[PDB]
Amino acid sequence: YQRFEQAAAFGVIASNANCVWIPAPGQLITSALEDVNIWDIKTGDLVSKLSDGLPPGASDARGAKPAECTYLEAHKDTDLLAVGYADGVIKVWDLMSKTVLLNFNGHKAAITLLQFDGTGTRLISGSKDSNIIVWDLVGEVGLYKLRSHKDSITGFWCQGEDWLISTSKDGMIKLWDLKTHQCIETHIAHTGECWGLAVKDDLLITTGTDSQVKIWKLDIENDKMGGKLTEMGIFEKQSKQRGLKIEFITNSSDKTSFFYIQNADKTIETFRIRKEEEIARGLKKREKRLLTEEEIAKSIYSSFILHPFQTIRSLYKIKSASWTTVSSSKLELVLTTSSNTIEYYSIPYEKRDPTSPAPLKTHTIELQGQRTDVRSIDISDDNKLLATASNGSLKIWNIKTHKCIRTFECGYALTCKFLPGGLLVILGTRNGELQLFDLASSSLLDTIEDAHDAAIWSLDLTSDGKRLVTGSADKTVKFWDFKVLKLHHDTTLELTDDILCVRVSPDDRYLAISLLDNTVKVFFLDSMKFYLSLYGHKLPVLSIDISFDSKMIITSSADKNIKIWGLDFGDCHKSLFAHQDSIMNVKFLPQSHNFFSCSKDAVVKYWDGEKFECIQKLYAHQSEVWALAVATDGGFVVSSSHDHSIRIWEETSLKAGERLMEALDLGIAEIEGLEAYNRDMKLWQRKKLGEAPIKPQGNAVLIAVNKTPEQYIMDTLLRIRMSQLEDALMVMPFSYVLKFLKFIDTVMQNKTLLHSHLPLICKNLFFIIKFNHKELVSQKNEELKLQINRVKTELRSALKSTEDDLGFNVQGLKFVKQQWNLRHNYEFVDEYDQQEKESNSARKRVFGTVI
Amino acid sequence: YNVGKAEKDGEIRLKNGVAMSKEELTREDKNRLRRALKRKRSK
Amino acid sequence: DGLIKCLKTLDGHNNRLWALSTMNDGDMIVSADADGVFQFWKDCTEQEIEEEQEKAKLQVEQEQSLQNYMSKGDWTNAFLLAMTLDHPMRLFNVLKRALGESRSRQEVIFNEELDQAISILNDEQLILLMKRCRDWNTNAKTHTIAQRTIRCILMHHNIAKLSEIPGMVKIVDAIIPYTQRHFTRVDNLVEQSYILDYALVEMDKLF
Amino acid sequence: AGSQLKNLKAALKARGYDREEKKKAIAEIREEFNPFEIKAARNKRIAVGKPGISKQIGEEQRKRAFEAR
Repeated sequence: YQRFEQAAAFGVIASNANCVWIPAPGQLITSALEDVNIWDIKTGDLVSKLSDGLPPGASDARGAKPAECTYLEAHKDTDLLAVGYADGVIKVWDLMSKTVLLNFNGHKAAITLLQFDGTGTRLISGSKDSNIIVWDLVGEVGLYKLRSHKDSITGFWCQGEDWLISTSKDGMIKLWDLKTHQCIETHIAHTGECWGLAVKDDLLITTGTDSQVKIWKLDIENDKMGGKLTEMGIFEKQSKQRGLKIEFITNSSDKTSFFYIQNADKTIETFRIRKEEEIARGLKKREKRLLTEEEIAKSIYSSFILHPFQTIRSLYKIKSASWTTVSSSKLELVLTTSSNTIEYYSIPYEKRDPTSPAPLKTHTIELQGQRTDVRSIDISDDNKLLATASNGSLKIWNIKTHKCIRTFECGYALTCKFLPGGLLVILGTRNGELQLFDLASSSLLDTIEDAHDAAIWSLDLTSDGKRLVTGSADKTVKFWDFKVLKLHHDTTLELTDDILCVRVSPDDRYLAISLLDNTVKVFFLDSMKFYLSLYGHKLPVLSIDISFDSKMIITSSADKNIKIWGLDFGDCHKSLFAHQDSIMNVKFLPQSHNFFSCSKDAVVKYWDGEKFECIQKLYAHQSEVWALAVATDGGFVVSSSHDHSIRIWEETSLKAGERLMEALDLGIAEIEGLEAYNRDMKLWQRKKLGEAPIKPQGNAVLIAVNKTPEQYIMDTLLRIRMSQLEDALMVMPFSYVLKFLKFIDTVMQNKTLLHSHLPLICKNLFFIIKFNHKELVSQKNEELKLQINRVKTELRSALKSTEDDLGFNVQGLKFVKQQWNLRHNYEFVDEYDQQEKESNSARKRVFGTVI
Repeated sequence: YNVGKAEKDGEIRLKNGVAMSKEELTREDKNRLRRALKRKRSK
Repeated sequence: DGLIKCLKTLDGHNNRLWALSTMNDGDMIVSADADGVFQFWKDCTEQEIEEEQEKAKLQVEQEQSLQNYMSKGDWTNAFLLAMTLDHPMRLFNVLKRALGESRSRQEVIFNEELDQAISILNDEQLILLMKRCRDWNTNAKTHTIAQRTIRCILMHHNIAKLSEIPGMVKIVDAIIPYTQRHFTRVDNLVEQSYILDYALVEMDKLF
Repeated sequence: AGSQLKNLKAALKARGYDREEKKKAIAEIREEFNPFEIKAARNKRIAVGKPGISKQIGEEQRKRAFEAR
C-alpha cells in the first residue's frame, strides 16, 4: 500500500512549556509540541525548528501520542540544550549540530524542571512524580535520586555538591544534604500547595496558592536541626491566584537585585529588593514613637526589605517569562503567553522612578499563530490553506513555505470554505453573520449581518461554486447564489430541529444534512425532494461525506463510531467503532473510497471503504483534532487541532550446603589472612623492624557488599531455610565443620551479632557437633580444644545472661500482678463463693470440638 | 493473648508482632502492605 | 435539631424548636432555642483549622527530627520522639540498635541517658510502651528487646505506681506466660549446651 | 517436551479495529494446532495426508451422485 506520513507541522510558536533566552535584543528557544523552535526577537523569522529525526507517522513510529516537550533549559557557554518531555525523558542536544547527545529517561511522569550545575557536566531534574534526580553528563548515569517529596516538584535551587533545596506541590519545602542524600530539614511552607522558589543568597522567597508570599532566611552554616532555614515573614500581592515562577537578578553598575512573581492570570508582579543602606536608614522611621510594642512592630519586615515595582500586565494568560538587564533602566523581559504568542517587554527605571504609568512591549512574535483553536481548516486546489479562528484570525497559509501570507479579522468563526477559482474565502460565524474575503485585496468584500437567526454551523459550496448552502442552529438551512461577487438569498428550508451539518454531493446531486435529532436527511437539490432519512446513530451527529461516485456516504457523530451508508436505498453497510471520544470530522479521498476521520481524542485514522479495515492510525497531535481537509487532487491531507497545531500528511544455581560451604571458605580465608597479618604486625613490632608482610587486600565480594566476613557468613546462614538446614549442615565435610567452629569462635567476640543470633548459632552449632561428634573427639589438637572451651564459655555466658532477665521479669511481673490483686481483688472468705467468683471471672475461650 | 490488629487506624499490626505506623511507612511499603493485605483477603 | 448546608448536624435539644437568630456581624454568634433551652453557637472557621495546621507543622518538624536522630545515632532523644509520635517500628529499631550497641560496649542495661529517659516517662507513655513490649514478646525473635525494656521499667519505676496504673494487669497477665515460655526454651538451650562439655571431656580422655 | 497448551499461549502472545488480521491469525492457529486432521508418517531416511478433507470430498461426491441417481 502507498501509506501516509507527515511532511511538516506548524501553527505553534509557544506551547505548554517554559522558555529560555539566549543573548545576541536576542534570540529565544521555546517549545512547539514535541519539538523545540528557536526565534530571533529582532525580526521573528523561524531560524530553527530542532525536531526529532524520525517523522511522526513513519514505519517505526510507536502506537501512542508523542512526548510533548514540557521543559526547555539551556547551558549557555558550552552550548547545550537540555530539554525534557511529558513521558519523563530528557534529551540533551548540542545546538551547533542539532543532534541528540544524551537520552536520560529515568522518571515515571512528566518533568517540571531542569538545571545545569557546576556549570557543565551535571544536570538536576525534577518531575511530576516527586523524585528529583541528579545526572552526570560525562558518565551518562543517574547519580543520585533524592526521594522524599510527596506530590510534584515545583522548584529547587542547588549549589554544587553540598546543598539542594526543593519545594513541591504539597505544602513542603525540603533541604537536601547531597553528600548523604538524606533530607535534612523539612517545613510546611504554605497550607495548600507551594508553587514558587527563588533565592538570592541571603533571603529565600516562596509562594503558594493565593497572594501569600513568604520570606525565609537560610543560614547554611547552621548546626541546629530546625533552623538551617527559618521563616522571617509574609506579605501580599495583587493577584489572588497561583504565583508560580519567581526569579532574581543582580544588575551590575551599582549592585541591585530584582525578582518577579509571574501569576496564573495575565500579570507579572515585579519587585525591586532594596539595599542594606536603606535598610539601616529606614529602620528608625518605623522605629519612631519612642519597646515591647516597637519590637512587635519591627518583627511584623517583608514590606520593609521588599519594594514593589511596575506590575506588568498582558492581553492573555501568562505561561512563562525570563529577562535580562542593563543600567537598571532596561529590565528587558521576554514572556510566552498561553494563546501562542511571545512578547518582549522592557520596563525602564531611572533608579528612583519607573518613568512610565504602564510598561511597554518592544517586540511581539505572533504572526504564525491563531490565539485560539482552529475550528475550520481548508485548502486550495493545491497551493494555499485556510485557518479559521475565534478571535477573528482567518489566516491564509501556503503549503510550500508554511507561512501565513494573508490574515484578516472575522469573529467567532467556525466554518469556512474557499471559492472554486481560488483567491476568495466564504465564512460563517457563531452569531448570525456570514462574511466574504479574498486574497489580493483587503478583508471584507461584504459581510451579511442577519444571515441566520442563530449560530451557523455548516456551509458547503456546489462543485461549480455559484451556489452555497448554509445550515444553522436556528433550525433552518438557506441557499445563496453568487450575483455579479455578492450573496443572493433566495430560498430557505425550515426544519423542526437544529441542523448542524450540511453537504452536497460532488456532482450537484444530493444534499445531505445532519440534524441534531440523531438523524440525517438526504434531499435532491433539484427538487428539495426528501429522498432519504438515515437514522439510528443514537447521539447528535457530526460531519457527513459523500463519495466521488455519489453512491456511498459516511456519517460521524459523538457516539464514537462512524457509519457507512449506501445512498441508493439508504441501507447501512458498516457501523465501525473507532475513536473512543468523538469523531469531529470525516472526509473521503479524491478518487478512491478510502477516507480519513479525525477525532476529539487527538488521533486521525485512515480507513478503506471496501474491507473497512483501519489502514493507518496516525498519532501526531496532542489534543482535540477539530478539522481536517484533503487535497482536491493528488490526496495529501492537512489536519488542525486544539493544541494550535496544523500538520500535513503526504504519501510515502547452587543450594544450601554448598552456598554455606563456599561462604565459609572465603570467610575463614579472609579471617585467618587478617590474623596472620596481625601476627606479622606483632612480630615486626616486637623484633627488629626491618621487614613485615606487604598487604592483604580485602576480598572483592566482602568489600563489594560492605560486610565483615562474620556478617557475610551470618546472613547466608540466615538465608538458608529451616527445612533444609539439617541437610545443609549434613552435606558439609569435617574440614568445613572445623572452619565453621572457627567462624563461631570469631563471632562470639563481636557480642553485637552474637546476641542478635543466639538461637540460630546454638541450633547450628549443636547440630554440627552432635552430628560430627565421633570425629571431633578423635581430633588431637590443643588449638581446637581451646577453641571449643572458648565457644562454650562465651555461648553459655550469653544464654545465662538472657535467661537471667527472663527470670527476673517473670518474678517481677507476677509480683506486680499479685500486689494489684491483694490491693483490690475481692472479699470472699467462704471457699464456695470464692471459687464461683473466680469461675465467673476467669478467662473463657470457646473451641470447636468433634463428638 | 495473641497479636490481633491495631486499635488505631494509622497503624498496621501484623500477627508477627511488628506494628507499623502509616505515617512512618514509605510509599513502597504502603503499596506492598496493601497488596499483601489483598492476598490475605483473597484467601 | 439545627442542620447546615448538606453536612454538620448540630446536637440540638430534646424537643421542638421555633428559633433561629444567626444575624450578627458577618455570621457571628448564632442563637437557637427549643421550648425553653437556649443555644449560643460561636464563630466562623478561623482558628479551629489554624490549630490543626499548626499541629501539622509541629508534627512534620518533629518527624524530620526523629529521622535525623535515627540516622546520626543518638538513641535517647530518638526514643522519646518515637514515643511522642507513636512510631512503633521505629521504636523497636531504636531500642534494638541501642541494645546491640549496649552489648558491644563493656546496674545499667541501655546507655545511661536512654534508660534515664525511660525512667522519667509518665503513665500513658509507659502503658503504650508496655503494650509495645507485650506484642513484641509474642515472637521468639523480638522478645529480648521486650525483656530488656520490661526490666528497665521494673528497675527504674515504682512498683506500687506500676500496679496502680489503670490497665497494667491486662498487659502483665498477657506477658507472664510468654516470658515463661521463653524461659523454658532458653533453659533447654542451656541444657543442650553441655554437649560441648561432654566433647571436651572426651577430647581430654584422648591421651 | 513442552505442552501444547504452553505453546498455544505462546502462539497467542505471538500473533496478538482491523478484522482480516484476526481472521488470518485464527485460521492459522486453528489449522496449525489441529494435528488430528492431518496424517504424519515417519521418514526412515512429515504431513503425508489430509484424512478428514479427503473423506468429506469423497462422501460429498457420492452424495451428489446418489441424489442424481
